Amino acid sequence: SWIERAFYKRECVHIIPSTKDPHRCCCGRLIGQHVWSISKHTQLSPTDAFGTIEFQGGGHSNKAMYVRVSFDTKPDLLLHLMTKEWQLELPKLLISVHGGLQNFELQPKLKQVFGKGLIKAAMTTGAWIFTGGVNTGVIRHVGDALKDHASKSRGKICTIGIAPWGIVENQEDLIGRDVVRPYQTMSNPMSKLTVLNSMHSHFILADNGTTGKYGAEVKLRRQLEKHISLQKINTRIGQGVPVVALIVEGGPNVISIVLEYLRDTPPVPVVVCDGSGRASDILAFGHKYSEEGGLINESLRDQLLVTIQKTFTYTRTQAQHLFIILMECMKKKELITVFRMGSEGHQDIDLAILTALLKGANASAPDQLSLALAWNRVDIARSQIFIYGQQWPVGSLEQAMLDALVLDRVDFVKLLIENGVSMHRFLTISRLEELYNTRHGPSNTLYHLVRDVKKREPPDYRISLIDIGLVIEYLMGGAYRCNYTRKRFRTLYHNLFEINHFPFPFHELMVWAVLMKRQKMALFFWQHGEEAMAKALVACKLCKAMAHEASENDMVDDISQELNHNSRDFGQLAVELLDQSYKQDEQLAMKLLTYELKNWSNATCLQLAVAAKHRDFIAHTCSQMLLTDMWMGRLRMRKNSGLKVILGILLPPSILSLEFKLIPLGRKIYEFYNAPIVKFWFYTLAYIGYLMLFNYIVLVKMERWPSTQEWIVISYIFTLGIEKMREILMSEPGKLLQKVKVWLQEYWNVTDLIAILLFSVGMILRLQDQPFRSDGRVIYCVNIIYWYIRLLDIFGVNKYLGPYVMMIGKMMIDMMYFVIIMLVVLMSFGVARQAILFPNEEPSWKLAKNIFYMPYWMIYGEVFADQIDPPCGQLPPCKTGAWIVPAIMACYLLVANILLVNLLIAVFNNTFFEVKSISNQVWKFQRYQLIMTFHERPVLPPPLIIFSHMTMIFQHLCCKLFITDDELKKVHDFEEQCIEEYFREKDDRFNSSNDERIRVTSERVENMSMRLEEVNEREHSMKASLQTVDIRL
Amino acid sequence: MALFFWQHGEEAMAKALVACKLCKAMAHEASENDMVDDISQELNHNSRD
Repeated sequence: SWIERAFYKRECVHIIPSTKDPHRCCCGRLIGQHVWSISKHTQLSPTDAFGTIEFQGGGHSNKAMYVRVSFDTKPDLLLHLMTKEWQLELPKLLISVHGGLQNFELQPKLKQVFGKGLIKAAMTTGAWIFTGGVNTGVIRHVGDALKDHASKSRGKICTIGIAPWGIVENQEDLIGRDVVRPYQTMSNPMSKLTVLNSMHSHFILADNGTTGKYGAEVKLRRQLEKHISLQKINTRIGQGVPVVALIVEGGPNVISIVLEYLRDTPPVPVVVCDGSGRASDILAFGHKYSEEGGLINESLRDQLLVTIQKTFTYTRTQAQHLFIILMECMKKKELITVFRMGSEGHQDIDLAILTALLKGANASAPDQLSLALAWNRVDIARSQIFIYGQQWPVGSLEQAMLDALVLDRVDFVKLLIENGVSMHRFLTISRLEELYNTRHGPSNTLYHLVRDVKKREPPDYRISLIDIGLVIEYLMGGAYRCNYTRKRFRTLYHNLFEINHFPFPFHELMVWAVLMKRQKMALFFWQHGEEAMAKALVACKLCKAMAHEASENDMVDDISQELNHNSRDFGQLAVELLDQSYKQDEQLAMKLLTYELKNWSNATCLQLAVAAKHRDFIAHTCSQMLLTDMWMGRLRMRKNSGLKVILGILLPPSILSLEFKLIPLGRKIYEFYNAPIVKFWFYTLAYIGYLMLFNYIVLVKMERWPSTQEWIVISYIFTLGIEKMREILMSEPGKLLQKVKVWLQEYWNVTDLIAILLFSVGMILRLQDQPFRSDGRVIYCVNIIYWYIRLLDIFGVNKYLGPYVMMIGKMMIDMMYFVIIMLVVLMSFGVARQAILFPNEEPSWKLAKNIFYMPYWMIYGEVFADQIDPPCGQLPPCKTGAWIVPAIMACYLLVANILLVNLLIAVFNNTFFEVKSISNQVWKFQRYQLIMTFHERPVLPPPLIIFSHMTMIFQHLCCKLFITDDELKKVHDFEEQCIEEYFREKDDRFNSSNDERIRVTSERVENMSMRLEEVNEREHSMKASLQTVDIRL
Repeated sequence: MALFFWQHGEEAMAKALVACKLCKAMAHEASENDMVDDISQELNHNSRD
């Protein structure tokens, strides 16, 4: 309704001047078909021809918006139609194609090059194509080109054509108000009226009142092209949209249109094509034979006049007037860019048209770069924006590098580093403060990440890097304490906002990449800068934490799967870099696996890898022989294990017969029981010593005063009680409730504390006699059940016991579900038996025992044969319908023992296959989890860990390899070989991959047929030319 | 070079079997040594080839 109330129209009400034909009026319509003011007397009224048009026929079905407006309407009102009602964004380029209204045919290779040129130009910048509207001539070649676009490319070209309303066939077919009107793409050859072009998107059909005559659209199109060029482009750097005028052939008028474009403020560059003929070919011949612009000699002025008088069929004074207009155009020779078929004329339409916009704008290089970044057309800008030996005005590539990061310009960053914009000098503190708050590019939920950490600690919140340091440490967690939250930068933030320069810029740039989820750029930030194994492990780990936040914020479930892609990238990549490092220098690769990442909060990378929970990295071989270095400790030893260690523990002089890798002999014993193998077995024998005592004290009598047997059992529970609580109070965080939380994720730790306190509950009841001693002995017999099962943990270490311990764990969840269905069937026959065998029963709790009594162990192979069918009758009376209870037994034991228990056999059998595939690897993952914690375990025995408490307190009251920088320097040197060695073999296996070899061959053999099609035709003409002069000779 | 020398000369069935046996002997011999296990892998690879 807004279109009818804002746009106007005009209709022919007039005095009917016959002129030539009595029916044909001044407007050309029929004399009875009626219903500027000079001779047409036209009246203004609201429109009734606008909406959508459904194009019926002509191959592909497409819909084009349309409107009929007056030719005298303001271009700002038409501009607001496109941007608001038609939902069209402001274009980054305007292309205005002009040419002959007559139909013509060009060369086939010319039409293919010009066709694929205009499509590809309209995709990369998203330009607007301005045509003549109707399906005639050059516009017909445009709609044939977008016919090829609709057959092979995803895009939708904004191809807004402007035609007179009076010339289109079937005007009554196109009458409506926001109504879809079908259109016929058939054109009658007898009718002089022509249909619209089939491949168009919008129409600005302009009515001057007349029908069948042109000129109703040129002034309105010109003013709208001027009005769009006054609009500033979104780069906001001091420039409008660029406008280019593409010319194919054309007639007498297109030379004047060229003149209006060149003699305009601001000037509009023009691009002309060769081979079509007529006015484009006289422009090309004039341009090549021009010398110094308007300085044209006398032989070539006459040659221009005779070709005008021949091709355009004009007189002598008409050719001379046209040559004056050409001379006025050629004074501004620099704006014309001539495309020539073949030769050195850029071999492409789009290299001609776009660099015509560079020198046609003639702006400052900062202004020019913002256009190139707006198109993401980096191929041309490599040769244009910074061309070879081109000067550049200072102080803008740093702001343009900021624009490159926010708009995902991974390719333009490579050109800024091609100049060498110092990525550290760029990255001041306030530069990075600015980079985080900007909401350009894609969606990134760091506004939500800062939102939910202020709950635990404005729409344009000035997000500090102090705030970033906080947002990191939640998602990274642990003892990672970010270098932002150092007191150095906290003091250097409020008092200050090259000492504001970050020392290792790509490190924090990876952070700012992966928080913003631009993986394409994350990979680049990783590529450059060192500590790359660190950077990858940090990358995948954080990514999984972001996938956790996708679930916690209830973000879109898609977001989880890109981060599942990304952790499988960063994870696999980390294994690839490690594996390559193991293929060069195995020992120095281990040196890379040990050094503390002081930049990354003083933390070992292998510590970060278990925190990454990434199975495959630890599972790689170089990680495992690094773990056996810890496990074996300071002990040479060999393949033999177990036995020899027990020899050192039991027999004291065996240490002198154990190979190591009187103060040195004191140092031998000093760290012999600091070996984590030795602390393993010697904890094991002390724990078997616990069970061996604790079976005794429950099986034999227990008098009132506890014996020496029980005192040692109580001492062992106290020592493992208070040494576990040393581990909690020194377990990473400072918050006391948080250290309780840290100890709580360890599942075996939780059940241990339960049994320590449960035995201590029965300890007090046991000091007193009955009725307290009565349950004091019983509850100990429940504790003995636990410590038998706790010994399963000690089994876990072994190569072959490692699978079994956790495998029964995953089969326990499958065990749970079987218990419900077995319970139902059990309870089913359970009450069916007691409702019939004993019909007369008082309400007692002993009844519920009898439900679960006989059928439960009857599933395990004992049918209670005495009670299958109790002989009665001939004996107390047979309970009525006891001829049913043996029958229920049959259905019970058949459906349960032969179906249900047999079900728990197959669901066990094949899930065993997936879980055995992980149990090799997850065992190796759990290795570092326990090996390091034996080194952090009590030094002496647990009973002498009371002596250990003593030593600890004495030292207290009285009071990674630690490598240096130049050692570390060649450690990083070892890394940038290996990062080049990954990215050599990735495009190696991309080239040698069999499919790719097929891929390249088809494109190469594509070009074979094309230029051999040349060679046969050119040897055809060479053959005929040879024979022609052979007769002459 | 062992493949090259095995190519020439006679008694090649014999030399192939003896080559497999010496590679297995070095496989358990470096299982006793346990200095580089990548060559127990690739001496098992030499024996299997």
